[PDB]
This record gives sequence, C-alpha cells and structure tokens, in this order.
Amino acid sequence: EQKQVQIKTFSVTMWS
Amino acid sequence: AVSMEGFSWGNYINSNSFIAAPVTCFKHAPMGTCWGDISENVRVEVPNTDCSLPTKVFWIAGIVKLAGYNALLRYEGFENDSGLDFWCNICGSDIHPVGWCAASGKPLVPPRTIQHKYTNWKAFLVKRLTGAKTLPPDFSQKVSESMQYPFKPCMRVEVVDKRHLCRTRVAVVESVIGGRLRLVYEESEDRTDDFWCHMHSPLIHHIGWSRSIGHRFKRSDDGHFDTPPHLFAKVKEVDQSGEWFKEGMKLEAIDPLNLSTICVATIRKVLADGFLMIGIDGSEAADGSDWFCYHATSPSIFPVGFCEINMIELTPPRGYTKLPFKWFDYLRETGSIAAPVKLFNKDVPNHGFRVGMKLEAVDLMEPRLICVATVTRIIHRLLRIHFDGWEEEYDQWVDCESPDLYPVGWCQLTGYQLQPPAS
Repeated sequence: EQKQVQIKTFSVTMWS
Repeated sequence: AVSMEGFSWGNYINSNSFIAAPVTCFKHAPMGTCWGDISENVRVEVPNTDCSLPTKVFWIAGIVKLAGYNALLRYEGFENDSGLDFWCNICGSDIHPVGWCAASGKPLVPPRTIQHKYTNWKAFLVKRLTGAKTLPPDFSQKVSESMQYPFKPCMRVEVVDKRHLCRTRVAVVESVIGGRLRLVYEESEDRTDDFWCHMHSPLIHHIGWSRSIGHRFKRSDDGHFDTPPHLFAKVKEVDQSGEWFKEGMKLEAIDPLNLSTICVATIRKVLADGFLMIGIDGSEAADGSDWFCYHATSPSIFPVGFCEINMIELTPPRGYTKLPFKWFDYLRETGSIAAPVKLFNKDVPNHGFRVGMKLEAVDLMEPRLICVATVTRIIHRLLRIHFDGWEEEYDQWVDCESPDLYPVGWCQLTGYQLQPPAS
C-alpha cells in the first residue's frame, strides 16, 4: 500500500 | 588476520561472505509470518550517528544486506560508498518507517559526511524517496505483539522426565524468553534442575494428557494454575482404526539421548491419539523405563532403510557385533517385521533452507545453550545442524520445522544469551 510520508529537514509518497 | 574484538554476526558474515537463513524459514519465530515485505533496498528511518550534535536525530537508510533479523544499513546519499555502513536489528526500537520522524515532528538531519555532497535536500529526498518501499503499516505494533507470548509464568504443564523417559511429570513455567520456556519440575531433585524448551514444543502437554493418552506419569505426593489446554501446539490427527503401528515393528529413530545419531528402534507401545512408545535395541531397561514417546507423525522416526538409501550413518544395536549392520539379517534373527513405509508418509515443506546457511540453534544436548550454527546437510525435511568451531561429531539431526532453530539475530532481539563459535 502507498501513502503520503511526511519529511522534516514537506512530504513524499512511498510504498509500505 | 588479527581479530581483536568479540563476536558479532555482522563482522562474521561480512568477513567470510556468509549467508543467513531468512526469518521466513522459521514459522515459530517472531515476525516469522509477517516478514514478506522486509527486503533489500527497503528504506527506513534510523538514528544518525554521524552527528557532532549532543542530541539524537534521524535519517533515511536503505537495507544493503539482510541476515535474519539483522540488516546492513547505508544512509541515503552514500550511493556506493560503504564507508559508514552499519549493522542493526531491523526489529529494533530505533528503527521506524519513513513517515514516523516528521509526522511526529522531528527533523531529519543529514550525516555530517555528506552534508555538502548535495545542496538541496528537499529536492534530494523527493527524488529518492518517491515510490520507494518502506515498512508496512503498524509494523512496530507487529514487532511488539510478536514479543508477547501466551505462556505466562506459574503455569503448570506435563513434560517428559529427563532421567526417566518413559514417564511424564509436572513442571512449572518460571520464566519466558523469546517464546522459550524455562520449566522447573514441581518436585525437583536438583537445585537448578530446569527444562529449556519452546512454547510449541511437542514435549509439553496439558495437565491430564498422560492419563488420557495412556502415557506413564509420576504420581505426586503455590499460586500454580493449570495451563489453558488451548495454548498447546496442535498435534496432527491420525486414523489408527485400520492398519497401524504394532508392538514389535522395527524402525529407525533419532536417539532422544543423542540427537547426533539415528538408531535401530522398535515400537514398544501403541497409545491413543497417534502417540507411540519407542525403544532403541541394545539400550533398553527391562522395566521399559528407557522407552521414549514419539508421535506417529513425528519427523524423528523413519522407516527401515531410510538411512541407507539417503547415505546416513545408522547406529546399530549396542553390543551387536555382525558388522556392517544389515536390516535383513537383523529382522531374521529377531523374528520381526519393519513398520510399513506408508505409515511414515508426510509432507515435505518448501522450507527454504540451503546448505551453508547460518542460524541460531539450540544445543539439543544442553537446551540452555543457543549457539552460532550452520546447516551442513539437507535430507528432504531433515537438517544436519553443525555448531561452528566445534567438532562435527556433535552435529545434530533437526527437523526443518523445529521450534528449536532461530534466525540470525533472534538472541539479540529476544535478549537471550548467544554462544559464539569455539576459539
């Protein structure tokens, strides 16, 4: 399943 | 060629280019059935040790190499640079999925080594992580639940008498580590007399099993309650109404007192629900106290001629002198038949074990010990387990579905002590 993964250093979309 | 550190699975595997049996090969093991998504190139979030900062922060890392529970990680942005590759237990507490750091509100800090290898990190991570594989949803919950076992301390079970194989006696669960139970006999004769075994060991049974099945038991003369029978491993149901095992039938069996050998054996008793009492010729007390209990579906018993056709050393009767041993001559001398091959028919699982694979294996001669081991032979579902560093004389015959075998890293994960190879 794919979701919108949060990134802090915005968002990226990845498969789990 | 100068090794000045203690043992670690990581360096042991890298140095000799070893291969570890995947967690998949161990049904009984934690996450043994929820492991299909774990693979190489899977991205995770792990603490960034490449920080001069006094605090702790995370970064993205990809799995370079997977050995059991242990995964070799490389920080995202190193590409082919293996300079900072580090080992970890992928089921460890600090390993999270990729959304975990920001959705919880902590900043991803790039390793100090590659801080100026790329300028724009937002664009970097977007290009790298988009459509990338990561950890399944509620994976940390899966790992947590796998560490929670239904067998609780103070539970009473029936287990074989270590010094009197023909009978069972009541033992009590005193401690549970990684699904392994430390049993203590209710009426011990020794100070630290224990019985290490797994939860789903075929050697433990509910209270009343011995009486019900017809198996001998020791008659006895504190918060302890009986184990709920529905917690025990289910035995494969058989049909013993027609043609079945008979007393006197000859067979081959793994000696429970020496798991390195397969011996000429005899059916001594046919019990209920498929269980059988078996003795080894030449090593039987007259009162039948040496008779051990194997189920009919047990992978430890074999039809006559199994060892020969598969080129396995058979242990002839103790004191028997007509060597080399021939079954034909022995059946004539003892006036007996071989148990029909069709009684031993069993499925051979696609276990996924390969010769040379590393794993963590219980010493079956000393269940206390769990040691660095290797699979050296495979006979269908029969595995020859070697303990690294030690003599191959002590290699043990183990079933592929045995709950006494464990993936690489199982000890570190469960907190059990691991024995390193002999010096």
